[PDB]
Amino acid sequence: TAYTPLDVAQAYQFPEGLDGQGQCIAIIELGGGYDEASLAQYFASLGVPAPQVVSVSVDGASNQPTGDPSGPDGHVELDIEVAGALAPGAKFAVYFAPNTDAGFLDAITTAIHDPTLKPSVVSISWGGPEDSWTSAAIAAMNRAFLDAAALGVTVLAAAGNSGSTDGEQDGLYHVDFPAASPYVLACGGTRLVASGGRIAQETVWNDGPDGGATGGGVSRIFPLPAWQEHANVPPSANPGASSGRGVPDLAGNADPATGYEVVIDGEATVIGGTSAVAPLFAALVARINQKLGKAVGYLNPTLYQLPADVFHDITEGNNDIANRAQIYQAGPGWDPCTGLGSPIGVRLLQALLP
Ligand SMILES: [Ca+2]
Repeated sequence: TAYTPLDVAQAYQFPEGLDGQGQCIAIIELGGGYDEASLAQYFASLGVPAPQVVSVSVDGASNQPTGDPSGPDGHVELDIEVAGALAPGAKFAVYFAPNTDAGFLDAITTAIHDPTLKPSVVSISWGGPEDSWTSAAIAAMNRAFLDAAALGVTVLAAAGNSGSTDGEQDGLYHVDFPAASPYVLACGGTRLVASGGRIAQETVWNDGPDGGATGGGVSRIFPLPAWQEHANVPPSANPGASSGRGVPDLAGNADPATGYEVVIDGEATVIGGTSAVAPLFAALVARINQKLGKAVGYLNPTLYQLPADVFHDITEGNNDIANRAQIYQAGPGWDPCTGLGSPIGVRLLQALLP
């Protein structure tokens, strides 16, 4: 099982007749580059008019594809193919920074403050466990995301591809940063079975430690936000059971087993990860911005007050890949695997309309 990005947007009922025109989506990259030949062939094969793609160098880094499809080129082309396939009217600005937290910070503030490209959306699918970040870098990052919220820019981040432990074996549960930020729309991952625009079934992405699984959990750094106050977020499963910001907010297809068809450095292939969901929803927000005639910005508070039928609730599975305790599990409403669920594009747009 494999989908084009178009088949996925169809299952999530993205609003038709909108392609992101007049909008600029920013995409953060910390390594590799994209092969233009790949994009050219991919977009055409999908029937999509070649989108404008430009690179911006940050802290001396630049677009540098190595040709190795199994390298960071794959991260980069996945970001672009998936989003560019779904908002091809939008201008894509890809910011390349050194693979450091200072570079990542700098690429994000470069994007937000861009006086020329002024992106209205920032797509992020890089990060790490919050404990791997220093308190100072965490604080700089969060000022940035707040700034973003003040400028009407939406910021979206993949919640992780390693389950509730996010890759650590220090025997604790952890969420990823920057999705853990309250000012970031955290994107979880599901397993999607769909066709002709109707989802047949959608469960938690979890293919074990070998296969990867959706990030999700309870932030140990940030306290439960006011707008999450009655979303049924639990305390972390970690002893002490501190309450904290629940991750994620929304979720989309991320299971490589029901994966995305893309072309990485010439080779046809199928990928997944929550890495595909931020750019997928980045394109949804850009289409919605076009319709609105202005950037929607920071959506987290809005999302949590929308009626339930704006989402496809995910209620089965868990995102534990380290033990059999099923920490965390899906269920009715918000859960620490899939958050509010998958959005139903046309209904989110209708709620956002005057
Ligand atoms: Ca749910």
